[PDB]
Amino acid sequence: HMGTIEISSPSKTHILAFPFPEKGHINPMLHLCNRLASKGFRVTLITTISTYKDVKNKILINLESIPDGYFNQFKNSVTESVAGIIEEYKLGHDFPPPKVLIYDSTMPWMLDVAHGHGILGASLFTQPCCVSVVYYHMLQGTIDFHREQSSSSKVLLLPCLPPLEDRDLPEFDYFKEDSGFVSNLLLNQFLNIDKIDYVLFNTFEMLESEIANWMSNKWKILTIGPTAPTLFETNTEVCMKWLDEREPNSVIYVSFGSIASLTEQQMEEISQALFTTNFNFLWVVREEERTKLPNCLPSSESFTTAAGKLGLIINWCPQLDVLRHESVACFMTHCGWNSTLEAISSGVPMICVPQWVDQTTNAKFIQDVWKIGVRVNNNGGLVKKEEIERCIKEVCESEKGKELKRNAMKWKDLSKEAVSEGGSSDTNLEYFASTLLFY
Ligand SMILES: C[C@]12CC[C@H](O)C[C@H]1CC[C@@H]1[C@@H]2CC[C@]2(C)[C@@H](c3ccc(=O)oc3)C[C@H]3O[C@]132
Ligand SMILES: O=c1ccn([C@@H]2O[C@H](COP(=O)(O)OP(=O)(O)O)[C@@H](O)[C@H]2O)c(=O)[nH]1
Repeated sequence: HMGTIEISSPSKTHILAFPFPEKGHINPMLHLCNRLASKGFRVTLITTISTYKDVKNKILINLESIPDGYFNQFKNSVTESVAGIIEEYKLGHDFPPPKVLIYDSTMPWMLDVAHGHGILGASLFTQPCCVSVVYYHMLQGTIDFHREQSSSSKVLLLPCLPPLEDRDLPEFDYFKEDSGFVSNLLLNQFLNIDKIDYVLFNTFEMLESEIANWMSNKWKILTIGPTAPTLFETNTEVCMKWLDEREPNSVIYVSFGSIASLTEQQMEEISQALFTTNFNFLWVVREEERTKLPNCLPSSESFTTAAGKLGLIINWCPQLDVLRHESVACFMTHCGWNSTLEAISSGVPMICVPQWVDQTTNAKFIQDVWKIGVRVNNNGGLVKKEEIERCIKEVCESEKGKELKRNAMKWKDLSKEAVSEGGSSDTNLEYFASTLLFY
């Protein structure tokens, strides 16, 4: 016998990944890249020059930099730079040519860049299935989503979703004159959905069974989350030492994510609740937000509270390590999807303080569907300290809070099952990996 065998393996398959330059898009892409590199794939991650440093410190993965109302031009710039990176890799020798580009779902034009260069495109959605179908329905323009909520109250019924009140819909009016643009960006994720080679969602099937099945019947979506493990952030040693020295189940973790900015009055209400509650607290107040703290209050600051507890204000923390720490009682969150799913994967019940876009819908599901949190009552009204304290008491000091915690521990076990061998998310990711190898 005489002939040649050709082997298609992860080690000689080159995966390109390109997140939108924002931490709630960068981070789940990174986690996915680590998982794919673990399977042996060659993974090159592309990111803008102004996020290269953060991505560089947080992480084996090859890293490439490109350059950065400025969105309309952002599309034009990264279309060109990523296309060039694809062609240069098509001609090199120290790497396999790219087989697939994993791109952020909010950049659907990258599908044309991939297909126009002869490679496959995988769209990574960074928000849950449930709010994403809301975007799809807004795009279809059949049902009327306009809200002059001063005139009456509406409740919207969509297939395979619970009834949504007005305050449960994605929040766009916060952006005022920019609401149309932000709206457009989320809706346009679905413009070319029938042409995407792989539709990836950072969620797990048991979490969103009804709507995921609905989507699975229209499109061939792959639920592959949580992508985070069951990434080196700044202040890791400082935060872990402080938490290590606290009592079990005693710390309220507070963070509003990477971009939300609260008013000075809102900061004062949160501050007065945290300084008077019967719990320790770790509160992330980003450097550029520190000036909105009450004047009566710099990498970090330590406090003894009016209730005799301890507080730490810090400009950033390793959130996943924080959420998995035994000292943490609950998570006061803006309900960004990464924060929500990270808390689910850690068993931490939540106090929901949503600010805009998908955070309002996420809080609806957190409180009423998954039943692992309580949502505060004001979408732009001030949340007063008395209301915050009410939610702390319900979550951390009530029999209802014990049930919320039991619920979160149940969902934590299911998220671990989903990404373990035989789990739905492990199967879907291996479907991605295996079929990329196909002849
Ligand atoms: C997150 C996102 C909406 C959700 C979805 O994934 C798409 C995201 C796109 C980028 C995001 C956008 C809305 C918030 C922004 C940070 C906004 C901004 C910039 C500077 C500032 O000072 O204030 C606000 C303008 C735009 O850069 C934003
Ligand atoms: O002190 C912090 C605060 C946030 N995060 C991370 O930053 C992401 C926040 O994204 P999310 O979807 O929750 O909200 P966004 O910032 O996009 O509004 C998550 O991966 C968090 O783990 C963090 O590592 N440290």
